[PDB]
Amino acid sequence: MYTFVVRDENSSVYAEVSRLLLATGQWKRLRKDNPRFNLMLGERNRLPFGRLGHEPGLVQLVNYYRGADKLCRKASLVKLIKTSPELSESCTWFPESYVIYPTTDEREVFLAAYNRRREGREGNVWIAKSSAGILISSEASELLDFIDEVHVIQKYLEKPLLLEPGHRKFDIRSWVLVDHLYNIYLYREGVLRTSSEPYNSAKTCHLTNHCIQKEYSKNYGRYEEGNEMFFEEFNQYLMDALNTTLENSILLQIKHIIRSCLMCIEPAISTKHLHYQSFQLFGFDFMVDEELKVWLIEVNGAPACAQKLYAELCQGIVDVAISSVFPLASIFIKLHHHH
Amino acid sequence: MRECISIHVGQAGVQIGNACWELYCLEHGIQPDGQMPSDKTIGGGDDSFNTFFSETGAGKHVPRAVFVDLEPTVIDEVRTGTYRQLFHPEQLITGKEDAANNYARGHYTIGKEIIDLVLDRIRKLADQCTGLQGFLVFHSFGGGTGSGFTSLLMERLSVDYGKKSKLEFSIYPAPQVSTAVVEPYNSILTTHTTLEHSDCAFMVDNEAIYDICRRNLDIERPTYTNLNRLISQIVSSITASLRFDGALNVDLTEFQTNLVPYPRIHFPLATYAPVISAEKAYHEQLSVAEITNACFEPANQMVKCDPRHGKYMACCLLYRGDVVPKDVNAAIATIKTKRSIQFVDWCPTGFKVGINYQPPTVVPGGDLAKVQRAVCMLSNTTAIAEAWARLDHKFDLMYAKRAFVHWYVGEGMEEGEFSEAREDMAALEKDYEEVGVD
Amino acid sequence: MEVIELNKCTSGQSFEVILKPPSDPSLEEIQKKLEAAEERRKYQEAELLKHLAE
Amino acid sequence: REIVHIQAGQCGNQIGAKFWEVISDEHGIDPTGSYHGDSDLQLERINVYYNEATGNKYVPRAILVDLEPGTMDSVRSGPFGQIFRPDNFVFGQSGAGNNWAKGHYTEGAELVDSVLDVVRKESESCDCLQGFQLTHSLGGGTGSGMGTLLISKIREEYPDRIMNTFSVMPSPKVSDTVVEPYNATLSVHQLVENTDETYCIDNEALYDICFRTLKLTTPTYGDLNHLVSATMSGVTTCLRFPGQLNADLRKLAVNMVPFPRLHFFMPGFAPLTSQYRALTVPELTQQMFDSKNMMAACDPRHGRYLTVAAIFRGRMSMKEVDEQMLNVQNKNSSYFVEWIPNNVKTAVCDIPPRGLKMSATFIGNSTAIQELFKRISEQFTAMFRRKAFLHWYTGEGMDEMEFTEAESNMNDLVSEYQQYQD
Ligand SMILES: Nc1nc2c(ncn2[C@@H]2O[C@H](COP(=O)(O)OP(=O)(O)OP(=O)(O)O)[C@@H](O)[C@H]2O)c(=O)[nH]1
Ligand SMILES: Nc1ncnc2c1ncn2[C@@H]1O[C@H](COP(=O)(O)OP(=O)(O)CP(=O)(O)O)[C@@H](O)[C@H]1O
Ligand SMILES: Nc1nc2c(ncn2[C@@H]2O[C@H](COP(=O)(O)OP(=O)(O)O)[C@@H](O)[C@H]2O)c(=O)[nH]1
Ligand SMILES: [Ca+2]
Ligand SMILES: [Ca+2]
Ligand SMILES: [Mg+2]
Ligand SMILES: [Mg+2]
Ligand SMILES: [Mg+2]
Repeated sequence: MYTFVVRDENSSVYAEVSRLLLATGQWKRLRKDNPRFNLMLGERNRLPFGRLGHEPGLVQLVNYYRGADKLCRKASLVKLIKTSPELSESCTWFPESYVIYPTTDEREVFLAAYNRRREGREGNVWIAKSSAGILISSEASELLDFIDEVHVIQKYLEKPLLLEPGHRKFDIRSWVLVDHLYNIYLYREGVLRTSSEPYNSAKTCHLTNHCIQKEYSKNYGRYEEGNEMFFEEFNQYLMDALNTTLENSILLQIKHIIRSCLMCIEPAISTKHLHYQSFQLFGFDFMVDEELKVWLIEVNGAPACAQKLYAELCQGIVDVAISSVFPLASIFIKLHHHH
Repeated sequence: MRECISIHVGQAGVQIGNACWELYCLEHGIQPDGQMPSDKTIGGGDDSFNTFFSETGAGKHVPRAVFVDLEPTVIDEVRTGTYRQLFHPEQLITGKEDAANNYARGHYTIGKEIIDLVLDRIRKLADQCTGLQGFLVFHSFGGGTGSGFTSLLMERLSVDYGKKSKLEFSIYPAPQVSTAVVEPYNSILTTHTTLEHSDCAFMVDNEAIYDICRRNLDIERPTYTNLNRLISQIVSSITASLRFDGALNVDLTEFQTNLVPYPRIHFPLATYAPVISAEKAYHEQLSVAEITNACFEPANQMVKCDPRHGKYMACCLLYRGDVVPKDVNAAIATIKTKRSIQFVDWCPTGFKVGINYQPPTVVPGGDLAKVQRAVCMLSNTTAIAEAWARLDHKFDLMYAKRAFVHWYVGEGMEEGEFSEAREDMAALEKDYEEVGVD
Repeated sequence: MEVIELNKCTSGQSFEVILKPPSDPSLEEIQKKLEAAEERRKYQEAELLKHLAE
Repeated sequence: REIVHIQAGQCGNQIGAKFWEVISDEHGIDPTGSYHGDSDLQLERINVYYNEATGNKYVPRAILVDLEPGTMDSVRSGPFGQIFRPDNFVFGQSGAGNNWAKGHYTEGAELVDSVLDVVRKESESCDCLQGFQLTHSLGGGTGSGMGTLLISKIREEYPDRIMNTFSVMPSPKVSDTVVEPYNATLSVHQLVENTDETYCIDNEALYDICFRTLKLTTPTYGDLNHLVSATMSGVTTCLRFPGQLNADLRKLAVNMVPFPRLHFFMPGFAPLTSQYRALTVPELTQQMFDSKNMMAACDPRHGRYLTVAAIFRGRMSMKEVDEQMLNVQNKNSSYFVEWIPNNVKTAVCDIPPRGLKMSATFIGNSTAIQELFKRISEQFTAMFRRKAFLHWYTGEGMDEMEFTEAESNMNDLVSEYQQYQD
């Protein structure tokens, strides 16, 4: 009989994991402030990692990696990619980004590259965003004059891959689970969060966010249910249209990007020799251009799953992440690597 | 040559001090009867080891130490132990009724009755010093005497020896061997009133020592004797520079200069390696790189915490044995490119290294095996604040209900001192987070 | 990787390796608090003996 | 650090006598006071309960008090009767007639000063007096009425010493008179104010254990007293042998009493067999925490544990003891208050009790003890609402007001426990 606590009521993923654990008859939930727990479904902000692993006779596991915010923050991700030699200043799969603080800061460096785009004829449309409202302007003055009112200005993918019929944008969400041993498991099932409005290069058709599509989009749900296209359908489209497969044209790059990011921070966040163990579910978001090239947009540390996939994914979390540490009485693709 | 006086308070402090001085004698070649054949200057001298030992006309080397306990059973063992001849009765001070794990009882009630006697016995040792450096104070956080009487002694020492340094060796409470439920209370109370009076304090979490004994020594249920023998090794590595010829940490002042840029943040994290079981017939001797890399594994620290999620303010490497500077630098370069070692922007990213060629000494028949080389790292990292967070949380849980508070008020202590001490810890945690996080 | 201040002797040697440059209450006050605590003790004991006398 | 023992009344002296018989055997002391043991652990702390006399005789530091000579003549003629200091027999002739007022105000007042002279004589020769321990019942007149009078006067002369009692609670299952709820209610208030530690021994629980568990169809007081002997020996193990945890009365109180008035403990013992089988450490732990093995007749699952003191006796795996204790708390953490971290302390003693390879003693400060005070309070009110049997007490000078106050005092104690159970 194992024990666990719940310290994040707004978690839709682990609300299901909690429901599954209880149904096994071998897991007993405790009060959120009870220290004698085997497993903690911790809160998003200020999780007390310092208090974990100090219970004699208790193997303690938490569903978050301390220090993983380095990868799940707009400004943090940019700094980690520019400064880490593994990812290097030259990164073929990450859009050219810059960190700009409102009136270290990279304002002057952002204009230098911006000037070369103004100097020599090239697409000069950039996007400004922050972890907390986005602006897509081709003039640097409009972008900077907007941040004043921490942000990150990166190059806007002006030539994205457009699904037909529709001539519309989209992004790919991949769910990756990392267990206490730092095995990297990529969920076989992804989701394309598509835009129901045709792409106009001249903001509803540019932002593929689910909330924006459901409220601001007029043709919401016309092509696919909930502006969500799963891999089986997307793979068929790639074969019928472009005479290729999802695995070859996109999935190879995604698995490459996932490994590179997680292997980069592994020394900083690994709980191999630590007095408590950590696992965490990540939400990677990718953009695909017309050349069938994959770009990393951001990583989510507290992602929500697609409605149809909650059952399969949450069951997989229990199997490989929870029951592997606390055994009771594959839907993932293991991205092998050198520990 | 400048003398150092050791002060052992309470059961933990006395028994730990008993282990350290035993180890000191084995290292300096001093026999249980106080004789030291290698010492050619009879009845005097200003050698490095004379900072811890005085000399009699008969050639006896007497530790510059004082033992204080409110009940006599623990110090009686020293009076009739193997090294009973080292000390004279003036150095062993015992009462009759202990503090009953009550800080207020050791600080106010019982402490007031013996404070002047202890200071007088300390004054007798200070009068034998031509250039007293300061004091090394051993004690626990959880005991009523270790916590309560130490804070009173530290206050008075600042009054009588304002210019002298004071270092602490503090035993952090661990439930696996704890004897009282109120130890969180005593820990925070004694840290509050002692903070302004300690220049540098080395905390030792019994939890960490306990697991190191179970994990690396194969001790199923470690006892205090197992714990103290390992603790004395770490204490020995920290004081060796004061007892042997060298250039790093040669006086108590240098400890503060090298490890404590901020006075309040004066709790360096100690990490020791290797800890090898003497029961293994043969064990592959570890290299400089291997033992230096082990200084960055939490499993070898005196306090379990994650330095990766903090920032360093200083870092000293104390090697004992077959070690040469070239090997250290080679190990440091490798570790720097494989480890997460972040220093505060206003501090240089470097290491002060000290090497003593004499390899570590082990008590004959003990549990630690003889090794060709060992290292003790002293790193002032903000990560050690995790211990304060743990302690302060348990304090909050009990004090919210005023649980056990009547035991302290009954001794003349006011309930306001509780919140006053907790507020001081709250500020202490805030200082650490400012220096360590962005 | 700079090594500085190398000091050697028969029993060992020390040095410093740099990887990167940067970027009290008086005895009177104590006696008052100690005697103040003893006073609150005596007042509490006196009230107990008064209670027992009733 | 010496402890001064006091046993008052019939129940207090019959139980107190068995206690000295049990621990005298554990320390290797024979009926004549001569030591005949084989282990130095028997004599290392023999001073806590024994005085050393001429010829190397060990005389119990015990004071035997009663208002009738009956039970005390039985002790002096008992097995270990000759071991007690003759001067320490202080007794009257009238008796207390199961009347709290007689023991506390009339008959007892006449004799109390004689007892305090013997207590003073014993204390004067103590190097470092820990405190006192009293054995008595609450349903009678002498142990209940005069016992609490002694506690009040002892506290006045020794206010800085610990006061410990083993208090037998009355039960209609094992009852001598109908006025026992009156006597118990009047005494409980005295204990709430003037003791630091009180082991609540419920004659109802002792009876059920003898009947249901030990398979004794017709239990006698002797059978009940056998359980109390084993329990008293277990709870005092940490005081009588070398150890680190709860080694004296004050440190025990500091660990066990988070609030001054909530100092009433549920004792438990294991094993309880009707017998040559070896008991595993996991078995000791489960039985030790089982409600069927506790002496207060309260369901621990109806409340929460403020603090717990466990004592394992015998040669066993201390590693396995740590594992089992951690398994109890971690598997039933809801029954331990979370605002007192690590409120369970465990001690181990190498010397086991007589006739057992290993045993376990449980000492719990549970809020479920209120069920015992509620029970006494209901029985009290059933009679008091009709002022039934009060003439026995008003005839001794008491007023009904004093009964009303005792009633309100215990309902306050019940409310205080219910406060910390939520
Ligand atoms: N490492 C180590 N810790 C000890 C030792 N002795 C006691 N402790 C710890 O110290 C704490 C209790 O403090 P003590 O030193 O025993 O008590 P004290 O200082 O004598 O003060 P009193 O309450 O008056 O007895 C507990 O948490 C113990 O785990 C020891 O020999 N070694
Ligand atoms: N550099 C870029 N090039 C092209 N399109 C971009 C882009 N950056 C963002 N977008 C589009 O704008 C949206 C911004 O998504 P982003 O992840 O930054 O916001 P968000 O954190 O609120 C949603 P989530 O947390 O689920 O990823 C995406 O849907 C993407 O389609
Ligand atoms: N366990 C136990 N309880 C007893 C014994 N004798 C009396 N009692 C209980 O004590 C109460 C009577 O008190 P008693 O000691 O006889 O009165 P006293 O002599 O005037 O103090 C009743 O509730 C009895 O059940 C005994 O030998 N053992
Ligand atoms: Ca000399
Ligand atoms: Ca008369
Ligand atoms: Mg996001
Ligand atoms: Mg002590
Ligand atoms: Mg009777």
